[PDB]
Amino acid sequence: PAPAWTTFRVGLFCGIFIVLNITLVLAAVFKLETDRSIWPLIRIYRGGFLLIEFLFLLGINTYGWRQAGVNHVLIFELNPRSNLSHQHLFEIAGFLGILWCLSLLACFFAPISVIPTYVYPLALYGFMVFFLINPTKTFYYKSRFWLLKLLFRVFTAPFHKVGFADFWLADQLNSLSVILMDLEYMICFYSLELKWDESKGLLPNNSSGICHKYTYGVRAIVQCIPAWLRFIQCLRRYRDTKRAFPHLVNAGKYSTTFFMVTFAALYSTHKERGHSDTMVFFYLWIVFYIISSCYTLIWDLKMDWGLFDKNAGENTFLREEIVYPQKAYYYCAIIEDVILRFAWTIQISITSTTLLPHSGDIIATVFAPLEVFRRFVWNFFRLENEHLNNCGEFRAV
Amino acid sequence: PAPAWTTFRVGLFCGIFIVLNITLVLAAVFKLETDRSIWPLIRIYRGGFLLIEFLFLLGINTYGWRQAGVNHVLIFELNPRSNLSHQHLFEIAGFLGILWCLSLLACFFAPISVIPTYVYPLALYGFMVFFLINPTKTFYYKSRFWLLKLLFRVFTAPFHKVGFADFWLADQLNSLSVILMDLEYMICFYSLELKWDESKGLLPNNSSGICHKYTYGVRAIVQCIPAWLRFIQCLRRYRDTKRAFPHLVNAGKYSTTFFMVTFAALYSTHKERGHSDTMVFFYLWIVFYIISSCYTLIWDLKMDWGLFDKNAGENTFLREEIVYPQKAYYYCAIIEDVILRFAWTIQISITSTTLLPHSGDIIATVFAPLEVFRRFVWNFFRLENEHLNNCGEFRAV
Ligand SMILES: CCCCCCCCCCCCCCCCCC(=O)OC[C@H](COP(=O)(O)OCCN)OC(=O)CCCCCCCCCCCCC
Ligand SMILES: CCCCCCCCCCCCCCCCCC(=O)OC[C@H](COP(=O)(O)OCCN)OC(=O)CCCCCCCCCCCCC
Ligand SMILES: CC(C)CCC[C@@H](C)[C@H]1CC[C@H]2[C@@H]3CC=C4C[C@@H](O)CC[C@]4(C)[C@H]3CC[C@]12C
Ligand SMILES: CC(C)CCC[C@@H](C)[C@H]1CC[C@H]2[C@@H]3CC=C4C[C@@H](O)CC[C@]4(C)[C@H]3CC[C@]12C
Repeated sequence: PAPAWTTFRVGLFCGIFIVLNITLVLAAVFKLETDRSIWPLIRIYRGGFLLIEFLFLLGINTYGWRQAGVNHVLIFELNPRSNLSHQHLFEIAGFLGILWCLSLLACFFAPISVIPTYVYPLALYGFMVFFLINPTKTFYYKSRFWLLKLLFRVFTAPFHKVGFADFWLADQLNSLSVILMDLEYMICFYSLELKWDESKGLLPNNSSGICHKYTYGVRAIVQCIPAWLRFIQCLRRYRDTKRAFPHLVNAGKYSTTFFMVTFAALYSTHKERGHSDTMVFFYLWIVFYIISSCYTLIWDLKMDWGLFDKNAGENTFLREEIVYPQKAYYYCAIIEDVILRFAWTIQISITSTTLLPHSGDIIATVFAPLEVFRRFVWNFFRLENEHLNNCGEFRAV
Repeated sequence: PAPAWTTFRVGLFCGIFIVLNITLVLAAVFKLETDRSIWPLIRIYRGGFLLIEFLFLLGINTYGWRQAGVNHVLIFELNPRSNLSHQHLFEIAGFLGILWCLSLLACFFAPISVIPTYVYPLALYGFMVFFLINPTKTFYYKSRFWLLKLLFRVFTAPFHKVGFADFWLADQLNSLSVILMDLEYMICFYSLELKWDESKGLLPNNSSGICHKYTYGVRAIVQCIPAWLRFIQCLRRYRDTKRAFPHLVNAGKYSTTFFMVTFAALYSTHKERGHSDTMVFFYLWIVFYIISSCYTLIWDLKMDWGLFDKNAGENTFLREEIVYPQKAYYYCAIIEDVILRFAWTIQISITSTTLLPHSGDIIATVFAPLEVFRRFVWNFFRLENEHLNNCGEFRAV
């Protein structure tokens, strides 16, 4: 257990965060002009929010692995004597949340001299970078170095051998692609959409512009960076092991992401010019996003977790040896993993008709956190099945 | 050590309290009308503030006794297996501070329907009562019962035998008499000064009234309730032990409080009628408040702590066996205890000439909080000397 002050700091930051969030809500309800546009701020802060909300759930994941004898430290190939318990993750998440809440509160009131308001969204992320690559031996220097080595080995060519940490982080990126998109948005917005002379330009000067729409495919390209990484890693694992089934079908699972993304982007772009087969590119997209979903869903239950097993009839469609205490848990997860993997059926269908303007954005940002929550649920069973089945073949018996 | 969640709650409440205090400061600077009077609110909330600030320091006192082998549990005659560590006191103080900050913030903004603003100052204290006498077995039921038994044995006649807990609490009340006065103020103000029909009467309807001045001696009487208790307890100890010196001189030390209080009150009251010898009742008061101070100061060093000892020349005017690690500490305390026991020399002298209106109140409430700090310093050495000298004769060898 963390000796005496890590728990105290966890509580301190958790206590500051709640009241800062309530102050944020109240200031948003009351002291907003409701005259100029408001969407750029949401699109810029959505990334930081669902990153802090990713760390806060990874903490609970660590706790859940520890309290069930999973032995995750041996799986990840981590140093046995030194490793981060859940309290350190809670504390880092709380500190980043305090910084994020402060930087967002500083744009609503904007209590400051002539210096503009568009500095806080930048500076915040600057800190989030200058805290990660800090060369000094302070603020978890033993952790960020391993994190950066892993992130470099993942974000690169298949030149490196694939281990469980590489695959795990590359897959976590796959269900986290809103930060990448919602960082390219900030870059492209500060590039050619913000007039620096206006000291309030962070909120646009009217109640649109070419910043978000799929125009030159840059957004469509960045939509699947992680899919590319996982595809290439599966190809490399096959090249090095020559067993076709698992890794080839895995790469097939990710190719559907390429297909769905390109079809959706092409349909959305041809809608503008009013081309002929806008009914076709709308249909075919829906086809791929269907099969892709199925191609993923089965793989989450058959190969990832391994629940629908032939034997273990007493456990009623579970494994023969389960770890977590209460069986009912699994069942709910299944239902949840069936719902939240679909995800995109309700929001395209909510947008059947033009109910209101900025129809797309509001559903898009209410589903991102549920997407990152599905990944928080996925780990509990991926790591568990890895513990007592070696379904990945990383470990050599 | 508190197992896992008491430290977390200490941190949670400490984290909420800081930001609530900053919000209080900002709302006081910005959203106050600066048109009607503001003093009743300060006089009503001063008591809760310097009570929470008393508990928060008693926590550190407990920690300091524990970290020096004082064995305070045997001194107070407490149950050895069950007793409150410093974390529980920190947590109670933090919870009360959150409640107080919320109740004060609810009067500045007053965000509410037609219900008036003068309810929050009442309800707060109501809770502080309905949390202390709670008959259920919840929220430290083992502590408040002993506290109430002790408070009943102290607040009564000399019919009860005097033990160390009785003397200690009765003496702590002596340097805490601002809560009593600043509760009688609330009572006398809600009695005949607040027009209930006005839904903003908590702040008076103008930019005075007979509520604070010494008029019928009620304030002057309540000024020394604790002095009466300590005087009577010393008399009882003498009656039961027949040793004249310590307890008789002790009672002499408290009689000077009666004298100083009555002289000050009589002078302040005769100033109004413009009687003849207003120069005399101003002089004589100053005399008593002088000797009283000395009568206390020596007793804080000679008999209470026991520093100016004949032997122990190497320790340079300290005891022969000291407990606390660093000697220098003692010296500062002495100087501090020489300054803060005087206290009333700067404040009357700051009021030589009419520098500004509400001159008396501002110094009165800026020194209330240091007076309670002098008592936080006094304990560190009173209990220590009790440990290895038995200077009180409670313990029977
Ligand atoms: C505009 C938006 C852009 C924002 C840019 C900022 C980028 C990141 C912001 C802050 C970075 C987060 C802080 C770094 C997290 C450290 C967590 C950590 O150390 O996890 C490792 C942990 C065990 O590793 P140990 O530290 O014990 O290793 C000691 C033995 N070698 O092992 C674990 O239990 C696994 C946990 C790994 C956590 C992975 C966190 C990665 C999140 C970033 C990826 C997505 C960003 C695009
Ligand atoms: C308008 C203003 C009016 C406000 C009215 C409200 C009045 C009080 C408000 C809240 C009361 C505070 C909560 C009660 C404090 C409990 C502290 C406590 O329990 O201290 C006792 C502690 C050891 O006792 P144990 O609980 O371990 O006993 C178990 C073994 N029998 O022993 C210790 O270490 C000594 C600590 C004793 C603390 C004394 C606190 C008393 C403060 C109140 C006196 C002044 C009020 C006028
Ligand atoms: C229905 C939707 C909202 C969610 C349903 C599934 C969620 C709530 C369930 C599924 C998996 C569950 C986790 C499964 C395993 C553990 C470890 C156990 O030792 C403590 C509970 C804990 C930490 C559970 C927390 C709640 C949990 C996440
Ligand atoms: C000069 C004024 C403001 C104050 C000077 C005296 C104060 C600061 C000194 C006097 C007595 C000191 C305490 C004496 C004993 C202890 C216990 C020790 O194990 C830790 C430090 C601690 C807890 C000290 C805290 C600081 C202290 C209160």
